[PDB]
Amino acid sequence: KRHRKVLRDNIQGITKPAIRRLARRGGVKRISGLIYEETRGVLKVFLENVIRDAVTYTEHAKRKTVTAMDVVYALKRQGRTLYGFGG
Amino acid sequence: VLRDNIQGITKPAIRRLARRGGVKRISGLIYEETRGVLKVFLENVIRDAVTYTEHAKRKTVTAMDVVYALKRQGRTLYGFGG
Amino acid sequence: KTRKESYAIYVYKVLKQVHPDTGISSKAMSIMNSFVNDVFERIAGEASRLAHYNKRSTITSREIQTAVRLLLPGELAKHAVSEGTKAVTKYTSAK
Amino acid sequence: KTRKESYAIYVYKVLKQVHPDTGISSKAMSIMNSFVNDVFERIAGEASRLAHYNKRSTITSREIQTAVRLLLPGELAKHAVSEGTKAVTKYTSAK
Amino acid sequence: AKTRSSRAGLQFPVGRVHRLLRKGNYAERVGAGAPVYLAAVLEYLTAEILELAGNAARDNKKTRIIPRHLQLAVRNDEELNKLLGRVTIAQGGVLPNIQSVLLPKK
Amino acid sequence: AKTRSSRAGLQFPVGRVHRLLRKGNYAERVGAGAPVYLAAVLEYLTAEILELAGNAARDNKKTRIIPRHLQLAVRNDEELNKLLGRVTIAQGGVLPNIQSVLLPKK
Amino acid sequence: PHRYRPGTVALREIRRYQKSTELLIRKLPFQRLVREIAQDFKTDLRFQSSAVMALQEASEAYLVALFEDTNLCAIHAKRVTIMPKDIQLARRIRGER
Amino acid sequence: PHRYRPGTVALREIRRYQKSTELLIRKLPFQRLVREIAQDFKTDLRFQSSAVMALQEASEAYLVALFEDTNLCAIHAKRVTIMPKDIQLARRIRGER
DNA sequence: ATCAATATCCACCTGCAGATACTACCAAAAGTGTATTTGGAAACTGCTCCATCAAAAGGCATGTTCAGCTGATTCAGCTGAACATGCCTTTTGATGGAGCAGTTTCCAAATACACTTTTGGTAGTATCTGCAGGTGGATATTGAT
DNA sequence: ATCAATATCCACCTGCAGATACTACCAAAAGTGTATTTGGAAACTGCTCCATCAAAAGGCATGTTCAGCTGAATCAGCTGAACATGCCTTTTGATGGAGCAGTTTCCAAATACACTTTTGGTAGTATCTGCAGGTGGATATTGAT
Ligand SMILES: [Mn+2]
Ligand SMILES: [Mn+2]
Ligand SMILES: [Mn+2]
Ligand SMILES: [Mn+2]
Ligand SMILES: [Mn+2]
Ligand SMILES: [Mn+2]
Ligand SMILES: [Mn+2]
Ligand SMILES: [Mn+2]
Ligand SMILES: [Mn+2]
Ligand SMILES: [Mn+2]
Ligand SMILES: [Mn+2]
Repeated sequence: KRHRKVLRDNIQGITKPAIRRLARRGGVKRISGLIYEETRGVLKVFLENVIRDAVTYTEHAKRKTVTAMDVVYALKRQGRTLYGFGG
Repeated sequence: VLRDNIQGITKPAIRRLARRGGVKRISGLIYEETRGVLKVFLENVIRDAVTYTEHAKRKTVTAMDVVYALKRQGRTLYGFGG
Repeated sequence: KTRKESYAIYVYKVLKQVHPDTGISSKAMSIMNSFVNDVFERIAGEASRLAHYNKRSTITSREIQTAVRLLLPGELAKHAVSEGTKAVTKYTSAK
Repeated sequence: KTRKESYAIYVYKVLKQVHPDTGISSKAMSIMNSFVNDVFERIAGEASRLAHYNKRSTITSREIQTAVRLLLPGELAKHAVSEGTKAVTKYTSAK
Repeated sequence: AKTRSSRAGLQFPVGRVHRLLRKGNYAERVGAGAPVYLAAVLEYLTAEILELAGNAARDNKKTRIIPRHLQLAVRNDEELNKLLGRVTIAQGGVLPNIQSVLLPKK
Repeated sequence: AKTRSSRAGLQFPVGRVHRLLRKGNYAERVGAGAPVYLAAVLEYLTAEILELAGNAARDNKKTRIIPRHLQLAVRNDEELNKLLGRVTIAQGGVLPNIQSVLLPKK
Repeated sequence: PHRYRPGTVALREIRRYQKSTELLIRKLPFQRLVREIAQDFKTDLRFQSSAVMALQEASEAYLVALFEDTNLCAIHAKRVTIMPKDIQLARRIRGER
Repeated sequence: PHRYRPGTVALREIRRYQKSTELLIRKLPFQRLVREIAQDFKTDLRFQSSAVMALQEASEAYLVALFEDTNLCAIHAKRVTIMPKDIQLARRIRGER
């Protein structure tokens, strides 16, 4: 394998309008300027916790590939059970 | 002088509880709201303990019955067995 | 090319009984399958614990029933228990 | 009569290694025994699911280890993993 | 030779459920009446949700049940809602609900 | 005859832990390592809480650990607190904590 | 004649009850209520004494913690007096409502 | 030239988004974020595309639910604008912090 | 400010409820040694689906304008906090007896085990159908006036 | 209240993805039928420990008064919504290949007895001590002037 692009500051790919859209589904009418950075902050903690557990199942199974099942069990562990992905 | 059982959970008793939760000032309507919340807490826990009791074919609710009820309500208690 | 069981055909049968003219999308069927597996695991778990708490090495229809009463709220428990008793009774007399 | 097992004596043993002049009251010990039971069940519980997910018949030290990593927070995991790796070694390298 | 399912008059696979109780490591012994009761509860429950989800699909002039119809079915029913209080249904979205004070005029 | 606790260098009973794993329905089979490993982990955490609960007893001018000291030990430690996040310690009480805005205006 | 200002004793109390661990509901009135609630589920029940102890400990732990969240909601609305809408909010957010 | 008043389009969007079930974050950006984070735990991983989707469905369900709670904290403060102190309070009460 | 009321801190004292030391005991672990079975690593490799890229297709980033929300300020009136104490509920401790828990017994239903039949899953392949997404065009909705 | 912009509604209309339709095969279910073991229900009862209650104890119900907190009202300032505008980044459909996962082979490891030694739990009896309360007096905190 020759070269693999460096991943940095992808949290900003979670754009202002995307966050605003999620607020809308959650019933929100007005949004302070600082919500967008807080929300990114919160999303990153959430993802780190689910990914850490999922990656842990992956390594345990001795795979290089994170499966939907790995994610579904991670979710179940944290009391955020998800239906519709084999789990 | 008769009196409802839930009312035996008195104002100064509710006042102490709030106090341990660090509360300075208390509206008069909180006492009835607290009694309601306690009633719902206890109903859910006892419903389950009792269910455990019946299963075991006993007429006495055991500390364990309650301990197991609490565990499944996501409110695990340490100090009473198991 | 290993076999992967689901509850789909069973779910679909039941769908036909209640709404003869309605179909189910596969994503919706995926969710239903997840639902059946979820509830199974939760009841069996309650049963498992229950038996251990009473020093029993056997899970019987009587442990499943308490688990059902422990797990389901109010009105679904009432009905689940009926449906459960009825099936076991009908099964008991049918051999 | 019927024997009632507890972790009390082994909790007391560990207390003396760590605070040799410090005592423990009953209620305190009772809580500690709950703690040791709680953590056993959570670690054995998760180890159990790990084996099942991976289509395995056996809970080995590898399952306990991953279980520890799923259950304990950061710095608690690390020390626990090492304490337990140390004990498996010490138990292997001994006639 | 009648299936144990028909002996109990069920669509849900008794044999299958019996098997999964063994392979699942729940206790040393599984009684023959346990998978019968379980297959029933499982069937009752899925009929309850499919009945409701069907209605939602009709209330939307659709012929096919999709995840949105399950979501509506579960969240509009007090008891399914609680039973699945900690479950996410992929692609179900949420219930229309706008807080009072967010609405215009008076 | 030398015990497995001694072989492992542990106070906690490898024998008992082994037995509890088979009789607990966690798997069809249990490896020889697993009870050693788990026993060690349990001893470890017992030591960590006791370390801290001892200190809390000393701070308060006392020699016997009571539940108050275990409580103070745990909720003052970021990590033990998280692990015991959904646990109540009977006779624990709470941390001394008052919201600043409640304090008298100096 | 002597008179402490409003809240002065309140603070004095917060401090006292946070130092200590005793149950703050009287046992017998608590016990009766436990029995009354249980009587709806099964008749002629008796109760292990520690069974009631357990329930008391758990209930008080629960109420003290909800008073903490309640108090936070009060302070979010820039008040210092807790009110039913604060308990309501805390429970709704905890997923109990 | 025509102008809707501040708040009007917003309610139109609430109704619009509460009616639909599609994912609201762009797929690719979300996937890169998952890989950047996963990479920091363990190099040289791969993802089943349905893994990434499962994470996206769970994350968006989590944030929408959090925004609802956040919405309730703002209204309790007698505002209609959600702020970071609202998200913080909702997360504290839920016991995430 | 100083001053008086009253809470709070600390040092010391001591009875006793609950910790601890010791012996006897046994059933039940726990461990040792011998005979057997198997779960799963390893070593090979079919073959799905992951990373990757190129072109197509549509949402994001940005700045300007100002509507109306938030936070600051003031204030009056309503509400809970503080207040002493003897009535009456709860706490304590003493005593019959309900039922939990110990033991024994015996059989309905459990496991095991061997051949028999049935079936749910998939695989190759084929035609059918519910609705997404497009369209225009008759019915709201909003905000200026 | 009326008018004009622009969002919204809905019922009707072709492409088509995904749904439903068979045909065959089949490996693993699932069943059937003895042979063999046992979990725990049943029934009897010993002895804790629970409900009851008497006398002893100590917290709460009570009505008054007013400090300060809440909620109402006003308002200047500026933050955030709407919208136009310019164009980058995602979405989508097509393709060699990495690693998942399917099949087979075999031994290190686990189970399974059986038989031997030990230990942890209980219980009797005795002994022991850390510290909850108690007292006394100094000092700090709070509130009145
Ligand atoms: Mn990185
Ligand atoms: Mn094998
Ligand atoms: Mn520009
Ligand atoms: Mn005034
Ligand atoms: Mn009797
Ligand atoms: Mn078939
Ligand atoms: Mn359409
Ligand atoms: Mn037997
Ligand atoms: Mn390869
Ligand atoms: Mn010994
Ligand atoms: Mn003292």
